[PDB]
Amino acid sequence: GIREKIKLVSSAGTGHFYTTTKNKRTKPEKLELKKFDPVVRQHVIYKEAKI
Amino acid sequence: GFEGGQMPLYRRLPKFGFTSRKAAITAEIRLSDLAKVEGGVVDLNTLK
Amino acid sequence: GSTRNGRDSEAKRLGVKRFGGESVLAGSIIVRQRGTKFHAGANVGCGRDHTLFAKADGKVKFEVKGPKNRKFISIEAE
Amino acid sequence: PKIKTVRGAAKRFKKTGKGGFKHKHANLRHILTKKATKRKRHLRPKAMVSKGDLGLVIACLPYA
RNA sequence: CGGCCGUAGCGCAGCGCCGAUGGUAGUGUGGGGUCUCCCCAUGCGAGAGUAGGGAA
RNA sequence: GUUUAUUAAAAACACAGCACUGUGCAAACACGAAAGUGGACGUAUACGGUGUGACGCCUGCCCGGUGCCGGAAGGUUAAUUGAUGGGGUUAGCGCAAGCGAAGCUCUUGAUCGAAGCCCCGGUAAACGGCGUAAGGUAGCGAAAUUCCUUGUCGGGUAAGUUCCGACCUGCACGAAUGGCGUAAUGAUGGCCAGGCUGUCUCCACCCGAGACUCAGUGAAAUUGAACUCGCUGUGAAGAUGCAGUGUACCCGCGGCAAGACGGAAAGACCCCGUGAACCUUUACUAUAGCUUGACACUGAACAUAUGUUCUAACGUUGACCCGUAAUCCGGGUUGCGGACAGUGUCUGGUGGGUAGUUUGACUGGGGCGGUCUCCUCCUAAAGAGUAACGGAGGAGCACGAAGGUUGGCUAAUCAGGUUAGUGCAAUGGCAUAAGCCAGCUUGACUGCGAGCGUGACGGCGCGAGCAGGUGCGAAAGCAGGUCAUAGUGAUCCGGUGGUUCUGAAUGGAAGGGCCAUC
RNA sequence: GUAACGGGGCUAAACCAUGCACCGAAGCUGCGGCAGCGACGCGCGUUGUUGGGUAGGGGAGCGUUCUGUAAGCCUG
RNA sequence: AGGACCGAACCGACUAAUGUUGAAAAAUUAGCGGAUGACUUGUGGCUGGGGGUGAAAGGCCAAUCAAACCGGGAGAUAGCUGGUUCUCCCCGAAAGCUAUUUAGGUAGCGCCUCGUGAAUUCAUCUCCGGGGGUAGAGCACUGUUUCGGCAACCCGAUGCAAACUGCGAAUACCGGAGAAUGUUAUCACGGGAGACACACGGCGGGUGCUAACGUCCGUC
RNA sequence: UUUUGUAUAAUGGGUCAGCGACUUAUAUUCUGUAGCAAGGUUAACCGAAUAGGGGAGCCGAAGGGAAACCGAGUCUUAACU
RNA sequence: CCAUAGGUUAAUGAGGCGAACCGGGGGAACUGAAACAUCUAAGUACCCCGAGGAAAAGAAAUCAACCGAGAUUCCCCCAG
Ligand SMILES: [K+]
Ligand SMILES: [K+]
Ligand SMILES: [K+]
Ligand SMILES: [K+]
Ligand SMILES: [K+]
Ligand SMILES: [K+]
Ligand SMILES: [K+]
Ligand SMILES: [K+]
Ligand SMILES: [K+]
Ligand SMILES: [K+]
Ligand SMILES: [K+]
Ligand SMILES: [K+]
Ligand SMILES: [K+]
Ligand SMILES: [K+]
Ligand SMILES: [K+]
Ligand SMILES: [K+]
Ligand SMILES: [K+]
Ligand SMILES: [K+]
Ligand SMILES: [K+]
Ligand SMILES: [K+]
Ligand SMILES: [K+]
Ligand SMILES: [K+]
Ligand SMILES: [K+]
Ligand SMILES: [K+]
Ligand SMILES: [K+]
Ligand SMILES: [K+]
Ligand SMILES: [K+]
Ligand SMILES: [K+]
Ligand SMILES: [Mg+2]
Ligand SMILES: [Mg+2]
Ligand SMILES: [Mg+2]
Ligand SMILES: [Mg+2]
Ligand SMILES: [Mg+2]
Ligand SMILES: [Mg+2]
Ligand SMILES: [Mg+2]
Ligand SMILES: [Mg+2]
Ligand SMILES: [Mg+2]
Ligand SMILES: [Mg+2]
Ligand SMILES: [Mg+2]
Ligand SMILES: [Mg+2]
Ligand SMILES: [Mg+2]
Ligand SMILES: [Mg+2]
Ligand SMILES: [Mg+2]
Ligand SMILES: [Mg+2]
Ligand SMILES: [Mg+2]
Ligand SMILES: [Mg+2]
Ligand SMILES: [Mg+2]
Ligand SMILES: [Mg+2]
Ligand SMILES: [Mg+2]
Ligand SMILES: [Mg+2]
Ligand SMILES: [Mg+2]
Ligand SMILES: [Mg+2]
Ligand SMILES: [Mg+2]
Ligand SMILES: [Mg+2]
Ligand SMILES: [Mg+2]
Ligand SMILES: [Mg+2]
Ligand SMILES: [Mg+2]
Ligand SMILES: [Mg+2]
Ligand SMILES: [Mg+2]
Ligand SMILES: [Mg+2]
Ligand SMILES: [Mg+2]
Ligand SMILES: [Mg+2]
Ligand SMILES: [Mg+2]
Ligand SMILES: [Mg+2]
Ligand SMILES: [Mg+2]
Ligand SMILES: [Mg+2]
Ligand SMILES: [Mg+2]
Ligand SMILES: [Mg+2]
Ligand SMILES: [Mg+2]
Ligand SMILES: [Mg+2]
Ligand SMILES: [Mg+2]
Ligand SMILES: [Mg+2]
Ligand SMILES: [Mg+2]
Ligand SMILES: [Mg+2]
Ligand SMILES: [Mg+2]
Ligand SMILES: [Mg+2]
Ligand SMILES: [Mg+2]
Ligand SMILES: [Mg+2]
Ligand SMILES: [Mg+2]
Ligand SMILES: [Mg+2]
Ligand SMILES: [Mg+2]
Ligand SMILES: [Mg+2]
Ligand SMILES: [Mg+2]
Ligand SMILES: [Mg+2]
Ligand SMILES: [Mg+2]
Ligand SMILES: [Mg+2]
Ligand SMILES: [Mg+2]
Ligand SMILES: [Mg+2]
Ligand SMILES: [Mg+2]
Ligand SMILES: [Mg+2]
Ligand SMILES: [Mg+2]
Ligand SMILES: [Mg+2]
Ligand SMILES: [Mg+2]
Ligand SMILES: [Mg+2]
Ligand SMILES: [Mg+2]
Ligand SMILES: [Mg+2]
Ligand SMILES: [Mg+2]
Ligand SMILES: [Mg+2]
Ligand SMILES: [Mg+2]
Ligand SMILES: [Mg+2]
Ligand SMILES: [Mg+2]
Ligand SMILES: [Mg+2]
Ligand SMILES: [Mg+2]
Ligand SMILES: [Mg+2]
Repeated sequence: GIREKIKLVSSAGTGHFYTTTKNKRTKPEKLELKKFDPVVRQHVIYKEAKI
Repeated sequence: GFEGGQMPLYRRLPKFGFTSRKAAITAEIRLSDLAKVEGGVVDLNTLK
Repeated sequence: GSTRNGRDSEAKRLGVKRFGGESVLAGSIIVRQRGTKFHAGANVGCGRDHTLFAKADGKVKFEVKGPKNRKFISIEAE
Repeated sequence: PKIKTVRGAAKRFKKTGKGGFKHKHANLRHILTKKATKRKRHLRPKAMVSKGDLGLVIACLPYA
C-alpha cells in the first residue's frame, strides 16, 4: 500500500500508544486525536509518532 | 505429531512462558502432614 | 487450450439458522444474510453484517409487516 | 529407553487439572495494526486444546 | 396517533389491484414404455388466463 | 597409420604442415601434505598448452558481450587498528528521589588498509557475431547443410524421389570449432557401363553331411492341474475350458508353424518415487589450487610511511674442502642474493579444478501453455454444503473523513418515480434511506462478555449486556470504524517501547517472561 | 460358419385383452438341530429375536516343543 | 631409397554364410587389409580406482567399467512390489471432506469395532409452526425475438434465458406435539482400527456430440 | 495375489519333504486381574539367602498463574454483573 | 688450532606375535531431518601408535551457598 503505519503516542507520558495508518503524501499534517489512555484511565490527546 | 506436512499443531502455536527455578525448591504441606513430624513443631528441617 | 475462468470464493453458510417456532436463547443467531432481506422485529437485533440475533429468550416468529410487505423476524418472549 | 519428550511441544502446552492442555492462541505475534482490538483481546487468554488434537499433543508429551 | 398495507393505489371502471371453478404444467412414492422423452396407479397440484370482485 | 577386446573401421582419432599462446631455467607445466621426481643431464632453431590438419589459391568485416593482456587518476572495499559516543557496576554525595570519580566491563565504530571490482585502453588462427559492435567479402551453393521438395532446366533410361551438370529462391554455406580446389591413396559413401553369371524369369538334376530306421549312450528350456476340437456369441472388452451349436472311434510316426496373447529377461519406451549415478553450467553452498594484504620468522645505518645502502637472520638446483670408495645428506670455506624471497596464522579476491546437493504440484499420459491465496454470481437439484484444465468477473486497497452523531435533503431520464446513487467486482440490500449536504466531534475507545454461527484443526465471524472513561443530541437515544460480503500470511528468529514478573553465592546487571508493537 | 428367437421348431409355440390353473429361489412355511443377544422368572428354564461378509475390531478355543506337578503314571 | 609395390609366415578383422541349449560365453568356412614399420613378438619391469592408461571409442584396467575387485560401515534406506502359516463365534467399514513438495503417502474429521455412561435420546407416521425461489410458469425488470400500428420511443400481438423474476409447486430440510413400533436404533467419553484408486444402474445436472463400458458433481 | 472388476489370454507356483515372516529390550498409556489403600512401591546395594534389610527416590492425596505469588481457589482487570 | 662430527670394539636393552578390554593420533558415509546444505548418523565404522593385567583417573586454583561438603572410579536416582 501507499498508507504507512504510524503510532499515536499518549500525551500523559505513560508510553501507551495506539497504531493506525496514514497517507503521508496527502496528509503530512501530524494526526492528533483524543483517545482513552488505559494506564491513567482518562481520555487525553494522542499525537502521531513513527512506528 | 506429523500431520502429513501441514504445519503441525505444536509448531503453528506460539511458545509461551518461562520456567521458574524458585518453583522447583518450593513445596506445599497439607494439614494432614502436620501430625506426621516428630515433636509437634513443624519447620523445614522437621518436615525433611 | 486454456481457460480464463476457474475461480470461485468459499461458500459463506448464509441463511436461516432458527426457523419459525424454534425456542432460542438470547444472543442466538436467527439468520445470516447480505443486507436486510429480513428485518429486525421485536426482541431482535441487526448486527454489522446484517445478522439477525435474539435479544431475548423466546420463540422465533416470522411476519410480513408494513407498507412495503417486508419480512420481519421477532422473538415472542416465552 | 525412556521416551523422549518432543521439546517444542513442551514449550507450547501445559497440562491442566482434569488432564486437558492449555495453549497460547496463534495470530498475536505481529501484523497487529490491521487486527481489530476485539479480535486481539479474544486471542490474549490461553485456550484449551480441542478434542481432535488431544491425541497428537498427548503423543508429543508422554511425561506431562 | 395507530392497526392494516393497492378489494385500500391512480385517473376522471378508464386503468392498476384482488380473483374463483374447471382444465393444464410440474412433482413425492410405486410400476411401465418404442426411454435425448413420456405413460399408468396414487398423493400433492401451480403459473397464466376466464367468470367474477372491487372506488377500503 | 589408429579406434568402440565381444553388433559401429568410418567422413571419427592421429598425422606431417600451419597458427596462437605460455615458458629465461630452481622454466612453464605435471606427479607429489613434503622431500623430491618428470620436463631435461634439454635451454627460446627449446619445451608445454590450445586450435587447425599434406599441398595449391587463400583466410574478409566486428573488441558492444564473455575471456585474456596492459593501465592506474578516481570510486568502492578484508583482516588489522580502536578515536568518539552510549550503557552496566559503585567509592562517594544526596532524608529519599537521584546523581556519580576511578577501575573493571558491555556496546559503538572515526581513522588506517592490498589485490579485486567499477573504471580506461588493447586483443578474434580468443569464446564468439556478421540486418547494429559490425551487417557475410572471396569462394562455394537444393550441398554429409534446402523445410517447402521428387525445386527448375539439361544429361543419362522405354520409364531415373537416386546420380551427374547447371540455375540461386542459401527455411538454416562461408573462410584455421578454416573456405574453395586438389594428383595420389581408401575392406569409405552415391551413380553408370562392359564382362559375368541360378541374383532372378523358374527352377531341374546330381555329389556329399544331417534329417529317417536299427543297436549303444543319453541332455535342455518349460511345466497350477488337465479327460487340452470348430464356429457364432458372451465375458477383465481377442475363449480348448462360459452359452448355444456343429463336428469328432482309441493311440503313434514323419512333417508345417496359424493359435496356446507360445519359451527366454519383475519393459530398456512412457509415467511415477520428494529413487540412483555420472556429466554440464554465469543453479546453490563449499572447497584444493592460484592470488592480496596484516602479523610472525625479521636486522642495522642514512635520507626524504617510501627510497638508497649495509650484513648478521634467511635462500642458493654457483665454486671448493671434509666426513668419503658417495653424483644423497651434513659440516666447513667462499661467491651471489638478502631482510627481499619463502613458510605459518589471519584475511579480501578468484576458483565446475573438485565435492555435496537442489532443480514443486495440478494435468483426461507427460511436456508446453495455464493454474496455485482471497471475494461475487451461475453450475448447485427452493435449508447448509457440493466437482471439473465448467461458464463469467473482481481483490492483495482506500478513507481522520469517505469514521461517530445531530439537524436537514432526495435520484435517472425526458412529466417520471429510483429506470439513479453506493470510494472499487458481483450479488443481496438501502427512503426510517445504507444515497446527498452541513454543524459539532474521535466510540476507528480500554477491560470484559450471556449466548450463537462457521470450521478436522489452527482459526474466523456475529453479539446484547457489565465496568471505566468519551462524542453527538433538548431528550428518548446512538456510537467498540465504514451498506455487507475481498484488501491477506501461522510458527521460529530477532527489533523497539512499557512492566523490578524472573534475576544461577548475595546486591545489581545481562538474558528470559508478560503487555503493546515492528 | 447358419450366426440379429440360445437351439429345435412355431402361423401360434406371435401380438393385444380378460380370466383361472400350474412351474419356479438358499425368499416364506413345515419338521429336527446348533449358537448370539435381550426380556421374564427361578447356573438352569420360559419368551422374543438374531446368526451373508473383505479391510478391520471383539470373544472363545485346538494342536505342537519345552518347565513344574513327575523318584509319579504308561511302556520289551 | 621408401610409414614404396605384389605376396606367404606373422599381425589384423571389411563382407557373406554357418553356428546362436555353439565345436567356441565372439568361433568356423570362403573371400578381405597390413606385411622394413607410427611393424610385430618373447621375458621381466612401472603406472592403482575419482586413480591409472587412452593415435579419444567413455575405450581398456583379469569373461566385471559413466568410477574395478574383495572385505567392512551393513540388517544403508526402500511413502515401492511380493509374501505373511491352526479353528470357531459376534459385529462390520471406506474408497469421502479438509490439509499436505500433496496427489498410488500421511494427518484430523466422517464411516467400523470394543468398553463405559446418560435423557423418550433417535427413526417412521400423523398433526402443527417455519424459511424458501428449484420444477413449472411468466415477460413488469435485465437481455434477446418476430409481426403490425405509431427507423427511435410508445401501443398492440408472439416467443426465448444457467448467470432474467411484478409468480411459484412437489419434495427436501429445521422446529414443536402425539401414538404405535424398534434388542438404545441416539448422544458423550475412552481402548483398537481399517479407509481416503471406487464401479455400474436409476433420477437431477456440468462437460463431451443429451458420443463412449467417457469424464465431473448431487442423490438413491 | 492384485483390483472398480479376473475362467481370465494379469501375477506367482513343475512336484514332494524339510526350513521360511509381527519378535526382543526398555519407556509410556489404556484394559483385565491380584495386593495394599490416602496411601502405594522400593532402586542400586547389603544379604549364602526368590527371605529379610535398604523408602535414596517415584507416583498419588490441589489447583490457578508466564511468573513472583496466592491457595479451594486462582488468573484475568482499576474492578468484575 | 683446541675440538666436534665421523669410525671401531664391548656391555645392556629393544625388535616379532596375540581375541577382547584400555589410553592416545587421525576419522567417514549411507541414514534421519519424510527433499536438503546447518544439524543428524558419530567422535560411530575404519586406519594408526602405545600400554597393562587391567588401563585411565586421582588427593581441589573442586563444589556449595553464607549452611556446609571434602581425591579418583563404578552403580542407582535426580530426569527425558
Ligand atoms: K442460532
Ligand atoms: K578399415
Ligand atoms: K572485449
Ligand atoms: K564507569
Ligand atoms: K543449411
Ligand atoms: K577453434
Ligand atoms: K587449406
Ligand atoms: K570414391
Ligand atoms: K459350448
Ligand atoms: K505354431
Ligand atoms: K653463503
Ligand atoms: K620476506
Ligand atoms: K568451481
Ligand atoms: K481430467
Ligand atoms: K485420454
Ligand atoms: K461524519
Ligand atoms: K460505555
Ligand atoms: K572408484
Ligand atoms: K485421514
Ligand atoms: K472409537
Ligand atoms: K449416480
Ligand atoms: K492392475
Ligand atoms: K504379462
Ligand atoms: K503395555
Ligand atoms: K493394574
Ligand atoms: K472463578
Ligand atoms: K549427510
Ligand atoms: K526421507
Ligand atoms: Mg458464492
Ligand atoms: Mg414494511
Ligand atoms: Mg509480542
Ligand atoms: Mg391461480
Ligand atoms: Mg589405411
Ligand atoms: Mg565392436
Ligand atoms: Mg566390425
Ligand atoms: Mg628440476
Ligand atoms: Mg579437424
Ligand atoms: Mg586497489
Ligand atoms: Mg530433401
Ligand atoms: Mg532433385
Ligand atoms: Mg538400372
Ligand atoms: Mg530430369
Ligand atoms: Mg548436383
Ligand atoms: Mg560449417
Ligand atoms: Mg577469420
Ligand atoms: Mg573460425
Ligand atoms: Mg577440414
Ligand atoms: Mg536311438
Ligand atoms: Mg471369441
Ligand atoms: Mg506330430
Ligand atoms: Mg519349422
Ligand atoms: Mg511371451
Ligand atoms: Mg516392471
Ligand atoms: Mg557437480
Ligand atoms: Mg547425502
Ligand atoms: Mg539428487
Ligand atoms: Mg506431476
Ligand atoms: Mg443451496
Ligand atoms: Mg436442495
Ligand atoms: Mg460430497
Ligand atoms: Mg454515513
Ligand atoms: Mg460511507
Ligand atoms: Mg463497501
Ligand atoms: Mg533459530
Ligand atoms: Mg545473582
Ligand atoms: Mg554468579
Ligand atoms: Mg456368411
Ligand atoms: Mg430363450
Ligand atoms: Mg426350494
Ligand atoms: Mg430362510
Ligand atoms: Mg441370513
Ligand atoms: Mg457372520
Ligand atoms: Mg514335562
Ligand atoms: Mg609398404
Ligand atoms: Mg584391434
Ligand atoms: Mg579367414
Ligand atoms: Mg596397399
Ligand atoms: Mg601385401
Ligand atoms: Mg559418446
Ligand atoms: Mg574386461
Ligand atoms: Mg561413484
Ligand atoms: Mg549404519
Ligand atoms: Mg537390506
Ligand atoms: Mg451382520
Ligand atoms: Mg509445504
Ligand atoms: Mg424453466
Ligand atoms: Mg489420497
Ligand atoms: Mg480419491
Ligand atoms: Mg465418485
Ligand atoms: Mg445421467
Ligand atoms: Mg466410467
Ligand atoms: Mg454415460
Ligand atoms: Mg486395471
Ligand atoms: Mg467371473
Ligand atoms: Mg481377459
Ligand atoms: Mg489358457
Ligand atoms: Mg493366469
Ligand atoms: Mg506385478
Ligand atoms: Mg510361472
Ligand atoms: Mg500446584
Ligand atoms: Mg613391544
Ligand atoms: Mg533425508
Ligand atoms: Mg595407573
Ligand atoms: Mg566455611
